[PDB]
Amino acid sequence: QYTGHITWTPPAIFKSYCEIIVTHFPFDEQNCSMKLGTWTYDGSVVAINPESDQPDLSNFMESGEWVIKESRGWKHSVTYSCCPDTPYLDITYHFVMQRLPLYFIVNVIIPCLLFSFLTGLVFYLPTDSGEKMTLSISVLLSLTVFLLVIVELIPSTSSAVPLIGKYMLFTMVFVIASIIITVIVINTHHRSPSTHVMPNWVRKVFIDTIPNINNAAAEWKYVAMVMDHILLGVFMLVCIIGTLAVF
Amino acid sequence: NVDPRAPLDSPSRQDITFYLIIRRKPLFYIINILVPCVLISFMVNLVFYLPADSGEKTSVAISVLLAQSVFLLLISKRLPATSMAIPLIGKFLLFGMVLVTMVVVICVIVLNIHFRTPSTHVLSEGVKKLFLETLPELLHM
Amino acid sequence: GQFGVAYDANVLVYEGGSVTWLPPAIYRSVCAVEVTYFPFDWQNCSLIFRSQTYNAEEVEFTFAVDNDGKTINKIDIDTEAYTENGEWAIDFCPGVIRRHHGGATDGPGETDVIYSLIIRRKPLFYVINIIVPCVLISGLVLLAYFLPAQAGGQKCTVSINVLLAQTVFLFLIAQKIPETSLSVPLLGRFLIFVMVVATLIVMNCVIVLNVSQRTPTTHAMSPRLRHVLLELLPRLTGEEVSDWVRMGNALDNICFWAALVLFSVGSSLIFLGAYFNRVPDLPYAPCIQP
Amino acid sequence: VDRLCLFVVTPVMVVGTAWIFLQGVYNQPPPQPFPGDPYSYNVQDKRFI
Amino acid sequence: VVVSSDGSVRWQPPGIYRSSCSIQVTYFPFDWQNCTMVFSSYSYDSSEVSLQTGLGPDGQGHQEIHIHEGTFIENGQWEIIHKPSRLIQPPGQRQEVIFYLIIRRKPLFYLVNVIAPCILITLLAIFVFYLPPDAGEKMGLSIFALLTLTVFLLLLADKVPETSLSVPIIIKYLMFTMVLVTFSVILSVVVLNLHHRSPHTHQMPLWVRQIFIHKLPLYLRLKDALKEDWQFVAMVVDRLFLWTFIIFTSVGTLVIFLDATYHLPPPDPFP
Ligand SMILES: *[C@@H]1O[C@H](CO)[C@@H](O[C@@H]2O[C@H](CO)[C@@H](O[C@@H]3O[C@H](CO[C@H]4O[C@H](CO)[C@@H](O)[C@H](O[C@H]5O[C@H](CO)[C@@H](O)[C@H](O)[C@@H]5O)[C@@H]4O)[C@@H](O)[C@H](O[C@H]4O[C@H](CO)[C@@H](O)[C@H](O)[C@@H]4O[C@@H]4O[C@H](CO)[C@@H](O)[C@H](O)[C@H]4NC(C)=O)[C@@H]3O)[C@H](O)[C@H]2NC(C)=O)[C@H](O)[C@H]1NC(C)=O
Ligand SMILES: *[C@@H]1O[C@H](CO)[C@@H](O[C@@H]2O[C@H](CO)[C@@H](O[C@@H]3O[C@H](CO[C@H]4O[C@H](CO[C@H]5O[C@H](CO)[C@@H](O)[C@H](O)[C@@H]5O)[C@@H](O)[C@H](O[C@H]5O[C@H](CO)[C@@H](O)[C@H](O)[C@@H]5O)[C@@H]4O)[C@@H](O)[C@H](O[C@H]4O[C@H](CO)[C@@H](O)[C@H](O)[C@@H]4O)[C@@H]3O)[C@H](O)[C@H]2NC(C)=O)[C@H](O)[C@H]1NC(C)=O
Ligand SMILES: *[C@@H]1O[C@H](CO)[C@@H](O[C@@H]2O[C@H](CO)[C@@H](O[C@@H]3O[C@H](CO[C@H]4O[C@H](CO)[C@@H](O)[C@H](O)[C@@H]4O)[C@@H](O)[C@H](O)[C@@H]3O)[C@H](O)[C@H]2NC(C)=O)[C@H](O)[C@H]1NC(C)=O
Ligand SMILES: *[C@@H]1O[C@H](CO)[C@@H](O[C@@H]2O[C@H](CO)[C@@H](O[C@@H]3O[C@H](CO[C@H]4O[C@H](CO)[C@@H](O)[C@H](O)[C@@H]4O)[C@@H](O)[C@H](O)[C@@H]3O)[C@H](O)[C@H]2NC(C)=O)[C@H](O)[C@H]1NC(C)=O
Ligand SMILES: *[C@@H]1O[C@H](CO)[C@@H](O[C@@H]2O[C@H](CO)[C@@H](O)[C@H](O)[C@H]2NC(C)=O)[C@H](O)[C@H]1NC(C)=O
Ligand SMILES: CC(=O)OCC[N+](C)(C)C
Repeated sequence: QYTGHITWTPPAIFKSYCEIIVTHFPFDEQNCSMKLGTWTYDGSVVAINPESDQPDLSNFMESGEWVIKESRGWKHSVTYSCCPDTPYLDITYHFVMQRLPLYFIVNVIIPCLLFSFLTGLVFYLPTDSGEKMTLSISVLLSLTVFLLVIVELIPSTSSAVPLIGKYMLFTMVFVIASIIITVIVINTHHRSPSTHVMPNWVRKVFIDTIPNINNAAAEWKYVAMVMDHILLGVFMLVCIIGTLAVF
Repeated sequence: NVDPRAPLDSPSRQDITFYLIIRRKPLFYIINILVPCVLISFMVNLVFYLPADSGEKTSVAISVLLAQSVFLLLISKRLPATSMAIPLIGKFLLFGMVLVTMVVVICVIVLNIHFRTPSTHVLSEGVKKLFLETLPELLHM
Repeated sequence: GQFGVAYDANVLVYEGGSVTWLPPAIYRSVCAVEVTYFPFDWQNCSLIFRSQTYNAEEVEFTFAVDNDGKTINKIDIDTEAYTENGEWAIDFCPGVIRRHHGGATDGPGETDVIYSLIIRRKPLFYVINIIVPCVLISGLVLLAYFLPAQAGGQKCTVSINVLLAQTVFLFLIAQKIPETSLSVPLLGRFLIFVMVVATLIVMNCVIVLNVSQRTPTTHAMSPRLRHVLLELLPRLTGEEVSDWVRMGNALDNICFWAALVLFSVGSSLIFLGAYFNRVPDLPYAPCIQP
Repeated sequence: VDRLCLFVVTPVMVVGTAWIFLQGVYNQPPPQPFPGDPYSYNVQDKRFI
Repeated sequence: VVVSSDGSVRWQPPGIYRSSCSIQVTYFPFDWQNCTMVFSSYSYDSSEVSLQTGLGPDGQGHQEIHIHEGTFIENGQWEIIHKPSRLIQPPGQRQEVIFYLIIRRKPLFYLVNVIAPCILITLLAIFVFYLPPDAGEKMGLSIFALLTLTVFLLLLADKVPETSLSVPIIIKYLMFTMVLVTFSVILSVVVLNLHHRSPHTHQMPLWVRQIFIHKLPLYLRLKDALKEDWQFVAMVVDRLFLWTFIIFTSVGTLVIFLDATYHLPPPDPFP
């Protein structure tokens, strides 16, 4: 302009570093910033001032994955070790993005919820089916595949474990425990009574107390069945309790 | 190439086009893809020969279906998503998967029939005359 | 191929003829990775700076001198600029000004500054998300022995499915780790060892199912193996079928104990090397001051 | 029923597989690069002025 | 550039452009996309450079993307239906000329490679309820169907955009089907638990018999002793689930598939 006032509005693509906080992924919010300042001119030589305390979002093409909850630009005057006599000005614009979780809930969380629910269902399946391990190991494999999936979605930074990562590890431990106990129950059902006499405490619990609250082989099967009934309730409730405690 | 309808002062009126009519050397794909896919597909024919007492016929059929699905995944990665035509090996894979699905249905029906009981099913005289006298003789059983 | 700096910042010409240049640069540089102790590995990456044009008799490098007069013979880190990496810690970053002879005709000397970024992996992410899953999967390998040696016993099915899961984990590791063949990661060696053990579990399950399903109408019972499994190992036509079943169960038990001991020893010895793979004690000052 | 379904499906599978793959194998480029143009556009067929 | 003696300058530079286009995720793979190319002078204001849509050769206001149909490289996956242009007046502001490409996805590739396999796997997941418990393959088949559908979901999740403003109708179908197969596994476990019952394990109550022997077999056309009673109940319950799962799956899938097909691109580019 004739007054000498220059307005320059160059376009740029900024691939700025941002510390992605993975703790609450996919319900997480990310504080990402852009530290801009004159490189060679110090604050006593060229002073930069923010046009407005917030970035101009009027032309912002609204993202379909992230909502900008707030944005703000703060001017700073830090002194670097290169240049101790002269502080250098910068304006750090920042954006508090929040993820829209619908895409990740559908494609990640819901299948994992289905598999975690199926983890307890094995204790309703009788041993005579010959398929309890077929169910349990297949659930284990599916959860392993989904753990593989989540590892691709998150930074490998060791700052903190994601809540979905924690949930997946918990579910994996629960699956391993369910498999171990399923194997124990199967071995109990197939337990030969001639070589393995039933101890008094196991009978007193599982035949007398728990259900009220060839025959010897059937008694071992009855114990295993009562274990199955107890374990189903525990696994189903622990699953829902764990899901609620997580969500 | 000269386009007679294009204006003399247009850029599109003239061009020189060099063409490469190239044929794929298929032996690599025959060895690595087609032969394994066909062999695994034809494995589904063993489901009928496997006894119903084995309790593995559905396992075989569904495993063949899974392998065919994996092969279809591979080829769909190697080829563009053009809707102009279905690729030949893709047509083969779809046909094979349809047949394998039909074989799973047949196997389920056969297993259901195998475990039928007079307390739960009625063996009609026509069914007996068909499947015990006539057909096994026709099939040299 | 990006030899030079990313931004051609202005130089500062101070009075007295001192010229200062401090351009920002992003550098991608060759760092040979020693994957042996992954995820507990540390990497000796290095940055080699030299004049592209002038030899050591035309341009000579020296380290900057701190305000206290101490030479900064290391990568400088400014608290107002440095952002910690969440995956790699930095332990040491010494600098050395190297000097060499020129061409074989005793050519003019050459000089370069090499900074040795000794960085260390923060393993916590990989322990939780890889190591613990692989160990839990390897635990299920031993459970197949407790499964019945009779129809409906999914011993082989379980063993092969767990082997497949460990193979999937091997595929995951092969993606995250370079194709370099100078060494095998100890985690990869553990995976291979567990896969071998799982194949031996499959073999043992097949043997147990063979022995258990043997019959006097088709097999003659070996007196040595029968007497062993009946008395010597525990103390260390229906009757014949029961004897076969008991021998199968004894074989299952003894192979379970053997496999458990072997697996535990192997896994401990493999992971023990990674635990001992601390960053070595070195005379250099820490790169990031406390 | 098993053997009947074998005798039905196996020849159908084989015939469909053979039909598809034979229809593939017989595919060849035309003897001339442009259909309807008799010229071969080949080094040996120099079309002297 | 070509400069005429009257000072008319014509410039036809080639461009390779990668514009942002908000993807209509919903009706995949029958979806149609409305992509825009926004051309404007970067610097000069509407008071300095006035943009206009190019006229037709006869001077007609032929506000369309020009396509030389004899030489245009036809895309193998997308069909161009409407291609209008509009001059946008400013709300120091700038004018914009926006070109619109209304492209319809040609769905044959995804029908064959995705939808048909999923339908086949769903059909096999249905027949799970016809497989008798004594075969010992019911958990096998149901779980393998569920896992294969989950694999297809994970694969297709990479095909669809990661944006979460809506869920693709095919993804809704896949999720509904996966829920269906999870219920199929649950009900198969229920049927197996009923089948293996015995008077040493469970004693049949009056209501269970009254329902699953009297009422349901009459509707379903169905017809050691106590073990057989549990097994007959299990078979009737298995057949009950078969028909109900047939109804739920067939109606639900058809409604979802019809909804995808109904939403054809509009006949007018500016509805
Ligand atoms: C690999 O790919 C390349 C391209 O990437 C393929 O090359 C193409 O090959 C085809 C097959 O030959 C070519 O199509 C033919 O082109 C010629 C040349 O026509 C052009 O020049 C003429 C003047 O030189 C001009 O009149 C023509 O205009 C015509 O076409 C345009 C566009 O459609 C129309 O707008 C016009 O109104 C006009 O129709 C054009 O610029 C044509 O002669 C030839 O036309 C014959 O075939 C058509 C269908 O096959 C008929 O509709 C026509 O009526 C005409 O019929 C033919 O007439 C002959 C003369 O009497 C007669 O001998 C013949 O028997 C008869 N055929 C029939 C079937 O009736 C046709 O359009 C195409 O242009 C090439 N593209 C290029 C070079 O870029 C190549 O084939 C591929 N290789 C493979 C697959 O191996
Ligand atoms: C997301 O992440 C971003 C970062 O990525 C984060 O951004 C921070 O946001 C907080 C607020 O939420 C900011 O804090 C504000 O900072 C303002 C600017 O502070 C600078 O400038 C001050 C101006 O000083 C004057 O005088 C000095 C002489 O001292 C002179 O140099 C200057 O010319 C100037 O005229 C200065 O005082 C200030 O120094 C502060 O900080 C240093 C440490 O660096 C400390 O030693 C000092 O004592 C002092 O605290 C700094 O240089 C500031 O104005 C503002 O003040 C508010 O709070 C105070 C109370 O603390 C009130 O009195 C005042 O009225 C204001 O309300 C406040 O401190 C911070 O700077 C941002 N940082 C960055 C890097 O951007 C977001 O918050 C994150 N958000 C979420 C949701 O996660
Ligand atoms: C991290 O990486 C650095 C770069 O690889 C390592 O520094 C190098 O370590 C090697 C270890 O073998 C040293 O090589 C030895 O050097 C001594 C010293 O001789 C030097 O001087 C003579 C004469 O000029 C010259 O011929 C040598 O090459 C050396 O420059 C020799 O006596 C040995 O035979 C052998 O060559 C390198 O010298 C050393 N270089 C530098 C620049 O430090 C470092 O050790 C690695 N650190 C860790 C913790 O892994
Ligand atoms: C493809 O997407 C295009 C945008 O990306 C679609 O174009 C949109 O079409 C709709 C339907 O006509 C328009 O909405 C109308 O806009 C006019 C003009 O609005 C302006 O003027 C009024 C004053 O009359 C003012 O109030 C407004 O603020 C605007 O300045 C209105 O008169 C109508 O009531 C109605 O809102 C969109 O404006 C138009 N957008 C653009 C950018 O052109 C296109 O239709 C899409 N195609 C398909 C097939 O869906
Ligand atoms: C660089 O220039 C300065 C400024 O001229 C020199 O410092 C002295 O400056 C005074 C000006 O009052 C002259 O009279 C002296 O002759 C200059 N020299 C000395 C040695 O005092 C300075 O010498 C010049 N050179 C360097 C290397 O800094
Ligand atoms: C003088 C100069 O170029 O300084 C650059 C470094 N900075 C801007 C962080 C102080």
